[PDB]
Amino acid sequence: QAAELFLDTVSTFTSYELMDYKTFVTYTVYVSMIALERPDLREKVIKGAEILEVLHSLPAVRQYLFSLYECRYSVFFQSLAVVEQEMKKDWLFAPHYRYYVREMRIHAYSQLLESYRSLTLGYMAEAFGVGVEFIDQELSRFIAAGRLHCKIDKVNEIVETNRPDSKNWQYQETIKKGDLLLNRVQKLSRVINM
Amino acid sequence: AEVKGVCTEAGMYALRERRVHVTQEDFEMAVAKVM
Amino acid sequence: KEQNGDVKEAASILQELQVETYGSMEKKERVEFILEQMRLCLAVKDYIRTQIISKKINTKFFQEENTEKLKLKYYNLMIQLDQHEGSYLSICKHYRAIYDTPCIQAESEKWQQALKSVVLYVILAPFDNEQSDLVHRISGDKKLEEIPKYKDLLKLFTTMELMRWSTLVEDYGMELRKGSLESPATDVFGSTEEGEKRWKDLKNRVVEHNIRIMAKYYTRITMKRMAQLLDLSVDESEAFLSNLVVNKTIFAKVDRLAGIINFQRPKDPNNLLNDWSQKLNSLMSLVNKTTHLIAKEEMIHNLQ
Amino acid sequence: MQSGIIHAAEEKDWKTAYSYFYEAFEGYDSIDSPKAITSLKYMLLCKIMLNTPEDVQALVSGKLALRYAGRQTEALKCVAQASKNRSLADFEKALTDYRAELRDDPIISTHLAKLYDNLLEQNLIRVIEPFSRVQIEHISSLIKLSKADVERKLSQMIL
Repeated sequence: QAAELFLDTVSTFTSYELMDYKTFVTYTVYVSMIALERPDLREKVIKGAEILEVLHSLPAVRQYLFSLYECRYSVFFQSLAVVEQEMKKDWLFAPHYRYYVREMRIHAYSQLLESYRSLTLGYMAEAFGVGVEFIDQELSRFIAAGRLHCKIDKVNEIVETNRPDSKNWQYQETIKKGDLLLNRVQKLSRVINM
Repeated sequence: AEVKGVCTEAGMYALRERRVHVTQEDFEMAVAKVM
Repeated sequence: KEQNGDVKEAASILQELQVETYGSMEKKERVEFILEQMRLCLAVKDYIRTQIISKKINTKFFQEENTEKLKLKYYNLMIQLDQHEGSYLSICKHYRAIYDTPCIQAESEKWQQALKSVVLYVILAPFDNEQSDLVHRISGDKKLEEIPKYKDLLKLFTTMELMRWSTLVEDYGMELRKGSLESPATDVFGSTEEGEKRWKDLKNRVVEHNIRIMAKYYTRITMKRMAQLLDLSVDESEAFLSNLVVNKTIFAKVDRLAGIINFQRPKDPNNLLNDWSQKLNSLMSLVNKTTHLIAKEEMIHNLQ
Repeated sequence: MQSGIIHAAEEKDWKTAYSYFYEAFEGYDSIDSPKAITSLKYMLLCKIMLNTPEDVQALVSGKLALRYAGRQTEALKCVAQASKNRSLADFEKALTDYRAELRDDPIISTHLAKLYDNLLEQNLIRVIEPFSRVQIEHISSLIKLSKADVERKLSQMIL
């Protein structure tokens, strides 16, 4: 929703009481990267005239966004490190910088893995500039978390992707949200009945 | 009243050029049309 | 002007006339004027003008007696226009209309040739509901009996089974494209550029029929066999199938790596359970029918 | 006409540019100048760039556009046919035929790149449609392009 509102109000921003247009576009670009899919990102951020002009003014966040978009990897990671530092410094993004970095790393891994049935951990590490052991541990952690649609064969390092139907994801989300709401409903029931 | 008409016609020009935001060009054309 | 050449100016002279509006002029002369317009337009090779002019004739007029030469000329011009365009269904319809002419009906050879053209063009027409209905009616035609071979060709193209183009050519080719001095062979496939095009189109129709039959009968097939049955190499066969798939005439997924083609769409749970429920409904209906038969037989064989 | 040029020279919206070109054509319709032919040319270019090439044939066949048949409108007719066929080879053939007409920088040479990109994407879609598993070398042989280039384009389309 932050990205949705920011993209709606990117061309009509006047609330300088809160923050400058440079910072506004920076936040908009960050939220758009972490929220929007590739087509929406292309249509809105990568081609919006105002966003492009303000990103021409900004030397760093423009590089970050475009590296993510056009798959220049490991430069996406230096960009993510610097943006993480400034996110931690910022009061607004501070208690979400870890989550944002984790989500952006997951997005980059998913983007790299989507268009390939298999991809060696060596190739992954070469693309991301990181070491094979580090990328292996990161990828395994994210797969265990369940946010990447692949598995990794370790005896002969190779990452093999798969395509689980969206019905499984929707069922898991339905169970989770229904459990939250059912716990709330049950709490209300105990509060009222007695 | 003419100023309000200028604003309304600027909106109408933004409509004619199918678009979501009224712009300086729309306001210019609205002033020209109203006066 | 035309006798002096300069056909374009004579054409122009004619289409300056809006003969469809003249009220005093008799209907026969109006139709003759329109046909002359169409003839000179065709000579000028202005097919769009010829078509729009043709749209000014009510075919109902070719029914109130004395309309034989008029209708024959009209339908021959329509055949010429549709041939120069590329259609075959309209050519078949116009040839059938000519066949329905008493003048062609007599002079046996005339209706021989007319019915041969009708059959050939209904075969050449790409498959659809209209073409299927037309071939149904043409096969139902009784006078096909006189012509031995064209009835058999219609039977082969209306049968729900394969047919090799090699044997098709061997059995029929010599007496459709040429030959048959005793019974003149039509010009639908004559040795002229347009006849070559029509022959290639007939080959395409044969391949389309084979692909349709394989699609409806096969759950799965290999290209090495599909090409063999289509009398094409693997490359031409798969290109033809790709053209059909892109046009959405026939669905087929081609696994090139395994050299496989499957005509079955991916299984949908809705479709599977719908088929199961339809089977159950048919089963219930059939048990009701069979118990009614039980009752009938018991009535007949129980009292005495 | 100038507004229709500046729009679609700055890219963004093509429907507004098409409307501007239609109004310019109505104005230039032999009433006050002979530039109706070039206005119609730009109009057809906008219509094809809108990923709606079927409309070009009707646009040129319209009663008012019928009297403008020539090497400037038939070229856009061929380009629209190529776009409908999703055949990059046919598009290249049309360009080779009408080179000077379609490439002497009449404010369309800046859009031939976009035409090439989108038509290449459409041709790849068409060639891969009748397949469940095909060789990239086979796709290259069918679309007349290098294996690495088609691989990169296919990866981009997948993403």
